Amino acid sequence: TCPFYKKIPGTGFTVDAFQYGVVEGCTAYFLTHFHSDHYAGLSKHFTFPVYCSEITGNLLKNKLHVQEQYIHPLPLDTECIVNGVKVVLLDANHCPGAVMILFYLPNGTVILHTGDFRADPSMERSLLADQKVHMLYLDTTYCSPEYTFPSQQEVIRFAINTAFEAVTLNPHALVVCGTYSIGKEKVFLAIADVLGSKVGMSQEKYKTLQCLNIPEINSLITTDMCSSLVHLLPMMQINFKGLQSHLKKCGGKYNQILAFRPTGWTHSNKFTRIADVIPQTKGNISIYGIPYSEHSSYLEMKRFVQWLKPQKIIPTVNVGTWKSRSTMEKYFREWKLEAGY
Ligand code: NI
Repeated sequence: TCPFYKKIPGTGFTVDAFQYGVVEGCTAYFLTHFHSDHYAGLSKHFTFPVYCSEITGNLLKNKLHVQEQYIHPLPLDTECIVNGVKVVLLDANHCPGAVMILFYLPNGTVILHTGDFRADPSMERSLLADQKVHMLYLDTTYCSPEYTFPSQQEVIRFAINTAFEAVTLNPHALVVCGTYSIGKEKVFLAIADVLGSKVGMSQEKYKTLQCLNIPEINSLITTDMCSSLVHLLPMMQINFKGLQSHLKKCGGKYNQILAFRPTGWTHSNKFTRIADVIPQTKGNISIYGIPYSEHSSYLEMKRFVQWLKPQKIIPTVNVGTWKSRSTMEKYFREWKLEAGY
């Protein structure tokens, strides 16, 4: 059965609630983004209206084969009326097509659902600036002060400089980047751009990227692996065994692999600086873990919430343990006492 934190009170609406069968009273199912924990349950046999961004709707049609008549794409930054209630979709700074949803309830209550997001000061000059928010349904993935990581720009500068150095030293080195979902495309696009290459990948991944409305994409990617010196592989193949196997397949074109694993936060963040990160190496293979996050750090989260000043917070992540829930409630009260709302 559907948990309360996926329901929008005073409406017929649910958010990211596709794995519960028919939810009683739900007239429109919102999907914030195309990540499997959030779309879990959707298939080609789903027969209720789904409301989402254009990019998410492209993925629903081409990858999940949801039929067109049930997909309702909405433009961003635009007041829309759904089932008699005003909504706005805002960019979540997560993966391609990811949104936050503002609901303007008939009784005057305003609710923001962040979906998954990476809070940013630019959000303080969206349509959120214009009115008060009573209830915040919040992506609390990294809601504890130990969760620190660099900006996305610092992490990409590290990856560009590492790849450009290695390949300039050895023109016969291949670069490989792991992937298992949409998001984090800047990692492999930025490296291919510094190396003057397209990015090579499987037909299935090419198909997915062709749904994302990325400008000039046809100039940036390919299914011809032979022509490319940056390859994408499934994240599960980013280990010494998988990479050896891949180098075999390249027919002696290359004699070295430099590989990147974009992770979220890892405990090595509590000690090391990005500048100081080193790889794991075995022979002619090296593997870098790089902390490229598409969720808020603790500090980014706290700044957003202290700016927005909501009357009530409903967490949407880490809700399964009493210890997690108590920790998050303590920080919410700190933030509120510190800022005075
Ligand atoms: Ni996500």
